[PDB]
Amino acid sequence: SRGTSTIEVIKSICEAYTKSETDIKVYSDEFTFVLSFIANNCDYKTLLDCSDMIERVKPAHLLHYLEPII
Amino acid sequence: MYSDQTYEVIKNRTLENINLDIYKGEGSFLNNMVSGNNLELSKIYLELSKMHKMAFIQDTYNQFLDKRVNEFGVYRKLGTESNGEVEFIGEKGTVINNGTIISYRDLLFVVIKDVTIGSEEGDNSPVQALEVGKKYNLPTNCEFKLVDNISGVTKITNTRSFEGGTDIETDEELKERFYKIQRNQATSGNKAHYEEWALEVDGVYNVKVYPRWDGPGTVKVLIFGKNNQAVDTETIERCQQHIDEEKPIGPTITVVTPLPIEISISAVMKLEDGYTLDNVKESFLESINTYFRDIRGEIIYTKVMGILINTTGVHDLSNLLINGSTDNITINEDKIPSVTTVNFSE
Amino acid sequence: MYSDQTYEVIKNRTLENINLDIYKGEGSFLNNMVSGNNLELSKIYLELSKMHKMAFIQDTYNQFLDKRVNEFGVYRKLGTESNGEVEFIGEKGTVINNGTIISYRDLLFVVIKDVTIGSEEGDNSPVQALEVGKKYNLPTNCEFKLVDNISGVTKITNTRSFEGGTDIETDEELKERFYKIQRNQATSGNKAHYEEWALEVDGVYNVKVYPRWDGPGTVKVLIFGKNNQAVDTETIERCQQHIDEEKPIGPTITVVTPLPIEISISAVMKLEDGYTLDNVKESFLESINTYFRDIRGEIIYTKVMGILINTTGVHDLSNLLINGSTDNITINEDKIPSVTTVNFSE
Amino acid sequence: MIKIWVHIKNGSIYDITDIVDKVSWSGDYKSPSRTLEFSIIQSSFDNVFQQIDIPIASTVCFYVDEKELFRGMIINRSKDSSSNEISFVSKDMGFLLTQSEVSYNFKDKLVEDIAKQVFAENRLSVGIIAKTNVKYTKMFIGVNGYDTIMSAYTEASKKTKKKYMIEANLDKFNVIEKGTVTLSVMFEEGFNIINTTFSESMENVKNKVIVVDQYGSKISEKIDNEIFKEVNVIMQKVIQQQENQDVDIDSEFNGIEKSCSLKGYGDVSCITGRGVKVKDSYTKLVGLFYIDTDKHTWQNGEYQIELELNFQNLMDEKSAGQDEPKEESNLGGEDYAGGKEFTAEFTAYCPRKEEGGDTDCRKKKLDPSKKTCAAPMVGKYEQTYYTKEFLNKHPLLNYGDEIQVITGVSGRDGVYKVNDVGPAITIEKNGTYHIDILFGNVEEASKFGRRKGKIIIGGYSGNVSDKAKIVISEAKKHLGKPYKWGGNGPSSFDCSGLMVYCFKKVNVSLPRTSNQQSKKGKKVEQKNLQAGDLVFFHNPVSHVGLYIGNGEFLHAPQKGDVVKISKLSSRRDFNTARRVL
Amino acid sequence: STIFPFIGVPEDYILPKTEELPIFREVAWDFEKDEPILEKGDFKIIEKKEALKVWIYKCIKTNRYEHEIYSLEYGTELSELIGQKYTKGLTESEASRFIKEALLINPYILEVNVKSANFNRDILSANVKVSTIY
Repeated sequence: SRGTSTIEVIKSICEAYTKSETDIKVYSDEFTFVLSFIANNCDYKTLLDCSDMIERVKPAHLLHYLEPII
Repeated sequence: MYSDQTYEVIKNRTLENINLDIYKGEGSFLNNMVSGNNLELSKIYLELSKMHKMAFIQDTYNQFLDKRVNEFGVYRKLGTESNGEVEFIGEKGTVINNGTIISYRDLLFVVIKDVTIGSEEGDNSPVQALEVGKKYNLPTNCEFKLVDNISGVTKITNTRSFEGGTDIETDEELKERFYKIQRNQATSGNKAHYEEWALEVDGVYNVKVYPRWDGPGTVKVLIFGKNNQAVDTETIERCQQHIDEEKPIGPTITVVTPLPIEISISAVMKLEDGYTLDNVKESFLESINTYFRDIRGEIIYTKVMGILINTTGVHDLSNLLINGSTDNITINEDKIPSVTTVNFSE
Repeated sequence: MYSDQTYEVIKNRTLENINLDIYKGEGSFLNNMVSGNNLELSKIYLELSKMHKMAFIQDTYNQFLDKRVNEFGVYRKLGTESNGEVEFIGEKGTVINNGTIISYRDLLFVVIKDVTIGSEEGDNSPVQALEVGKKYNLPTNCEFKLVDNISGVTKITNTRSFEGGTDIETDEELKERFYKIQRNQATSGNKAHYEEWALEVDGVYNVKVYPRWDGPGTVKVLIFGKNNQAVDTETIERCQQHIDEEKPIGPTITVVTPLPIEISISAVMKLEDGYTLDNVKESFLESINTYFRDIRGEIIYTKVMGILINTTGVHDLSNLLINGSTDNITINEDKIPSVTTVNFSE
Repeated sequence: MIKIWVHIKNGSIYDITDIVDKVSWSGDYKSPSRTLEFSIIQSSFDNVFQQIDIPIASTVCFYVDEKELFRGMIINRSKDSSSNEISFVSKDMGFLLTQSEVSYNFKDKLVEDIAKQVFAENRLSVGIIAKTNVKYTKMFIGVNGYDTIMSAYTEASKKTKKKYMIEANLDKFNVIEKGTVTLSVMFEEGFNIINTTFSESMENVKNKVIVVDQYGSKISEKIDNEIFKEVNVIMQKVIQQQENQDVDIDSEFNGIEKSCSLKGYGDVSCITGRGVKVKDSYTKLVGLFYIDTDKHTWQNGEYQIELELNFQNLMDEKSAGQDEPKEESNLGGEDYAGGKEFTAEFTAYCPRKEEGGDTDCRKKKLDPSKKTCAAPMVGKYEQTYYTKEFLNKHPLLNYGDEIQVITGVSGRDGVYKVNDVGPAITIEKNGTYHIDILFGNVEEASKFGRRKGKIIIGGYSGNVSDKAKIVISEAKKHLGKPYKWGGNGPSSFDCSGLMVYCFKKVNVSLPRTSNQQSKKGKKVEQKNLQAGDLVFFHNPVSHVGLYIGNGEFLHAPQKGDVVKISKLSSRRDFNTARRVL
Repeated sequence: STIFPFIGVPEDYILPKTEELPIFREVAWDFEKDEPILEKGDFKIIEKKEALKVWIYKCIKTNRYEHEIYSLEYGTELSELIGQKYTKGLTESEASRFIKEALLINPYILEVNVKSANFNRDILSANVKVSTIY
């Protein structure tokens, strides 16, 4: 998380938590982005911790939604 | 210290520390027992020295370097194969399917699309290198050979040089890239940073950034070439990717280039002897092109008739009109006037 | 697991692992030999512990901190050299060229600009420190000497004190900077970054940032003046202009202030040795300020007595009152508690 | 392997080792430059033997075993028509110091700074300069740089009891003190000595010093008894002191001089300014000498050295002061004693929810890394044979007790804290203790199974030193007494007099003033503070405390206050700490 | 700032560590047909004693002073002996000397001996033993 914050940094954090490939889609008009990943082996507590990490890291004006694919 | 600690020294220290009444020298029972494990300790000291150089990132060899960089998130490049197009010569009607393997020297290449010799689509098929490496960048005029024999094919050769072959990133390159990335600090918010990244790219000498141009979360960037000229398409693309890899999440990005303006001129002038309309027209177009290159801001009418009168062959002129008027023409941003129509009447 | 193995444990284990009938005891051949070996044996475990502690750079300023920091990305300041200006008094018409060397005590200086004595450009020339350090920040009215004698120059004095000279960054400052960078969280446009931006501007003492207060693309910043009080309009304007100048492009930020609630605190309290009423009053002021900033709901009398008793220099207190009562007081909407009066007696 | 290379002005470089006939390398302690002499064969009669020419003032480099020892300029060149030889003489860079001639005015300057300024004025590169905190004041008019530096360092040597020299090594200039480096090689009669000549002389003896004022009138005199014992006669010396100098007499005395002239075999490490060892044949005693002059020669495939040695003292048999490596008796966990040893039986434990009991005495989840265990605790499980005699003979443990467990396994042995609660954990009639070892998984416990071993309980002292108790008790004995500056007595104490008295009561002599007290004993850190330590806070130590542990310490605060106990954290100004017990 | 009192610049006084001679490598040669040997569409490189064989063959085959490109020490003088310009003993001694001196200029070659020498008809036969660092 330290240093430059871009798309790939957030993807790296999300994969470091979810141990899987992550794809992000951005909504400029609605000020929203969604992270999609495969959660066939991901727990709820680790997902909550990842979301809290992202919220600490994410720019304040943006919305963040998670998309666990089962 | 670690280098000083050797079999002889540790053995002497061990023998001095042990307290018996027996004789301690070469060939003694106690000396025989003490030796044998001190040698292994001297061996162990060297690995103990080496472990620190193993651990760090300045000198990590290959796999430990990969692990330590993966900790931060950077990945070693896997390279790219070389891609090119060859020509097939032989019996007409012969069909070669995709997946066929061709070879030049010890290298191996694969055919991507089907080609029929003599077919109306042509006798050229793109070819991709099987492995990665710069050695796969074959030049022009390479005479290939089929790995698996196919009847009706006689000659395989390429008309354009193969390109795209790249090597795996060396340790020094990866370490330098990692240090470069980590040293830099970026706050992706302020507007001046967009101009900064746009200016970092090559071929740019001025940048303008437009906040809130196409609704919320939109940034438009106006890059310029040398002396406020229009940039090439490739420069626009490369700047686009640069700021894209340097931008945060959320704002959509568009980059454009200057768009020319149509300027039509007209005047009634008196010519000198030995000069025709074409000669004065060409000299005036040259001079006005230089002017339009050098002028910032709005156009100047009096400079226009000055550059017109100085044009050789003009004895007098009157009724000089620019775009239907004698007024100064304002030039907006990313706009460069061009001469469209010149109506000169003697 | 190196700390698990110690001298006694390994000595006992080795003496147990020998399956012999020889008696083991004090003043015995086998015992003495095993102890002599095991001392040098455990030295390696001690050195391994030191090696690991050196690897993670926790204490005693091991040389590998430089490499670990370079992994993280911090760098050491080389320092800044002192700049100054001197007046050359002497024969008119002399020329003091660039690079001229002037000396004060052991310190050495260099002239920057070609100055001619008695000319229209003045006799003053910039002077720079030839080495780094604060010792080159000279006070006013210092007499300088020319290392290489130039005819026609008599006096070299500075009309102002030299400035700009600082020593090289000490490893203490390096470690403190590394640790404070690690403690602080800064990211492009995140809430902590907004807190820092609001904290930069003078007149703001406490910051509250509310992402998405009016939907997407909106950030709310709440600033506080001294002692959790309302901020003035000029401070709000300066804070918002600074935020906008450092904010990203697209989000909208609004600055407001709350309505303070006057509270009165009275207590009879015995002070510890060496503490007067002023220090404990100030400490309780800061504590109650942070409580009022972190409180939600109603001011709880018991929490107030807890935050008062834990103040350093407090031994016992009695008849504590908030607004003359011990009852919880509701903090309504758009309202914040605020200390107006503090009454303490021993 | 010796190599010689020559650099010519145009840019050419030659290796002339195959032409050299003879080489000599030498130095002396009374000159700043070393010299090199060599010869080559060049014949004018024979065309075959004509060689290259080496003009004056070209650089010559000397290598031995791939190491550069000399670099200098060519100064003399000579050619004899009868002999087919050309001779060269070369000099070190050190002769550049004596060319400079500057006038200085030094007031209260460090000698190192004087040398640095002299080297900087006439631009020269400095390798390293010996450090000495002695200030000098002198006026130099028309004096060399070499003489200036030597005079300043002689004045420093009057205090440091040392000798200094100037050495130009390659392109660097150094100032070093003589004898700091002692060579590994020793000269013995039966091994590597060709000849020696020992001498003793009395000519330069001085045993009386007379001081005169500026006027020439005598003010004081002194006689040295130790030298006068050796020589019955009195040989006087006269020195003059000016107004602003107070001379020290004891430096001017000079004794009998003893020397040696040695020729033998050695290495290229034996050069002027180093210490060497020579063994006496008759008594088998070893003496230390300082090298004053040296000369190395290579000729006809043989290499010999000649040294002029000055005797310092006899090397003490074994160790003179007997320096022992000061180590603690125990690296960690010191003064563990009283540890009665009991035979034990070890059982494995797995944290399983279905079985229950995963909570400890305080109902907290068990951590395998804690190495906690289940041991019989007082009042949990009592059988019929747990008699008072038996309990006194086999004591039951308490919660949180630290016991040492030896299961016979690497990693499963160590100190175990009694925290886990286990059903049927008792002591057998014979006295075997059931100790349950905690495990983090089923497999480890299944592998461990049930084994027999030994445990130790109730062994601990946790003390520092016997004198510390006397120290602390005496310091408490002086609590509350009125303060007095400069008072050393039971009636009143100042800040430092308290510990002066207190450590004098345990035969520990300390400096009277606390500032000097900071400069005694091993350094102690704030985290390594124990009972009896001394704590220093302000940069001037106006008040020093005696640390008694627990974040408290005893001291005399100041005038108007009385001796009390203060909390260490309340003194934010902590600077250093020392231990003398 | 500080003067450099020696001839040249500090760069000229850095001496590279002296090491053993690098491994001797040379393009392969075909003695029967007098041609270089190509392998997989490129020159074939051999190592150690085979390369020494190529070098020795080439050195023996050339004449000493015939070619301008070579120095005065490269080549052999065995062509002066053809036709019995000297007696048999003088020719034998001179042939031994010529071969030894011609071969010894290579630093990779340590010693050369010419041992057997026999005159049969118009042919002179000899045995040559060469000792190298390998």
